[PDB]
Amino acid sequence: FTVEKGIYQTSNFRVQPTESIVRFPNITNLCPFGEVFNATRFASVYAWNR
Amino acid sequence: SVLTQPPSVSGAPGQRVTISCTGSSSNIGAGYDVHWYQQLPGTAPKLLIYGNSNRPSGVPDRFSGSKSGTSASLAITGLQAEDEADYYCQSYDSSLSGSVFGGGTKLTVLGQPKAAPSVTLFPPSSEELQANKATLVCLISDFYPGAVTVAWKADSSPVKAGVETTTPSKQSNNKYAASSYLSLTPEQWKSHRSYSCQVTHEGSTVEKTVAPT
Ligand SMILES: *[C@@H]1O[C@H](CO)[C@@H](O)[C@H](O)[C@H]1NC(C)=O
Repeated sequence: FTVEKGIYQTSNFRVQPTESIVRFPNITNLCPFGEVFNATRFASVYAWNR
Repeated sequence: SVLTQPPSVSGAPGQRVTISCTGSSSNIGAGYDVHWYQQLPGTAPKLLIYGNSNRPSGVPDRFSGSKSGTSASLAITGLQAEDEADYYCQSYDSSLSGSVFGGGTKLTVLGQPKAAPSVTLFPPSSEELQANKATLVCLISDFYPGAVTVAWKADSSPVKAGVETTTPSKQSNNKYAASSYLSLTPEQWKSHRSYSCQVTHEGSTVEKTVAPT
């Protein structure tokens, strides 16, 4: 209950981060799929492109 | 193009012969059915099996069609005397917006024994000299099989221009015959001392020569 003059270490200071970033790449690759819609002509409803 | 097939397959007369067809995920692996056809060299192809589940009329039950996911397979039991044709894969392609066929597989092992060839060399006649051309013919007849190489020489250097070889055809007595022409001109026909054709069959080389003068 009695403290004399001097320096004293009580606890430690920790800076806890508040946000997290886990993004590994800048962008992912693609596959050719726009030709399904970007086409010269389409198919009918009795025989459609799958 | 989008469908690839093996060039040839080997088999035995009495075992199971199975062909494998591989395409893409948009034509065969999407869910479309496959159709197999036989391309006989000389007759129009006909329908063998459609959908790999039904049997058309006039088709034997020895042909079996299955679809193992993205790849389709055809299996046969026993090699008869009519399987000397080509097998193709036919399936609807969404990318091509139509039907695309396969490559084709040839079904043969060996049916050609050896024989003794005989050649004949005939110089051009008198009426051929005034046509401003010289057709040198060296006929080959009575040989088996029909795989003969033709080489032309003028006793000083081989001739690599105008050399031709026709395919051999079956004779009356199950042999083969062929001919080889050589396009030349009568201007240099008389200058050269002699002309000849040289052929080689299974190591047997024979030579016949003619003299224009
Ligand atoms: C189709 O083409 C247009 C213009 O060429 C383009 O803007 C678009 O990204 C392409 N793809 C799709 C899925 O629309």
